[PDB]
Amino acid sequence: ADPICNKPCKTHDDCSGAWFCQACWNSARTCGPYV
Amino acid sequence: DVSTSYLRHNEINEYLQTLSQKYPSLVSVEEAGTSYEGRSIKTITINKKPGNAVVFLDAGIHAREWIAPATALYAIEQLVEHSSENQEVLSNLTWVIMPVVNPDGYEFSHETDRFWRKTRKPTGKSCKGTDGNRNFDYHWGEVGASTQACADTFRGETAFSEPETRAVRDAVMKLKGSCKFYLSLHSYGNYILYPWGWTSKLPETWEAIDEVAQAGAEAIKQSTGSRYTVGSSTNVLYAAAGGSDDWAFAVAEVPISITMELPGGGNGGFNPPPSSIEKIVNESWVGIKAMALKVAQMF
Ligand SMILES: [Zn+2]
Repeated sequence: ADPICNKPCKTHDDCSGAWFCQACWNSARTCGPYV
Repeated sequence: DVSTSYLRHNEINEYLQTLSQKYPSLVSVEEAGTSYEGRSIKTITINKKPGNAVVFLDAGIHAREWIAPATALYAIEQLVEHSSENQEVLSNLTWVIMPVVNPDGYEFSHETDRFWRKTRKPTGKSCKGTDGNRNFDYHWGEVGASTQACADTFRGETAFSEPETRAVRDAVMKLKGSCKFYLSLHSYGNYILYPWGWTSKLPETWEAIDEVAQAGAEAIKQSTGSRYTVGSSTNVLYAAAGGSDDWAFAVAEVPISITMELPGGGNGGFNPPPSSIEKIVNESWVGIKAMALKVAQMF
């Protein structure tokens, strides 16, 4: 239900407006939830 | 037995008390604190021997990460109900395991909101909950922690504002000097992480913690083949200042402090189906036992 999930990212700002996958995982380089 | 379904917090406590009744010479079940809503936060001490190195394991600081308490319960079951198969980690090692750190959120996740993360203590109107893994008093409130009460990573009103994190603090502090391995179970991501969470710079003794983390990842790779990425939490996952592993390493002076991200499943990552519990906890315990064995072999 969150289109920003698994979106490629370099910083957390690339995951803005996600509400679930707000975190940019460093190793995965994709937007994911806080774990 | 404990890997067939996701246990509620009350069921988790009755299981611990049953083990206390059944194995009194091996285990001791003690209350480390009381949650905000009044739930008993319990620990089980396994193989208490004077002069032993102590491994402190907690899980479920974040509500939706159901596989972390499940793995902790599976570790308890293997060590207590199958102690004859785990003598290598039951000779000079004493285990203190806290299967659920945040029972209020965990019960809330079961009943109301499956993907709740924080605690349930009100934050001063309009929003409830504090990120427990941003509530520890070492570089508290810094990068990776939010000052907004409604954020997933809310640092809290003050450091150690949550009784749940104070229970972890007091239990680890009571083991200061004897506690050589702090392990915090999380989900998900297949990671074995260590300080620091407030900077990308590595600690002076990062190699020692890295070697322990490598042993866990290597054992899982040999057993099931699954990959675990090893490194500092900031460099591998993200900045998470105020975490429990940083506090235990620096304030409690636990030499080996590790945060473990267990395998994900389901449509949300945090929610593997109950049928997948047994495989995940079995694989996770292989890594966890290997790290503990590596810790025991240091002496
Ligand atoms: Zn977590």
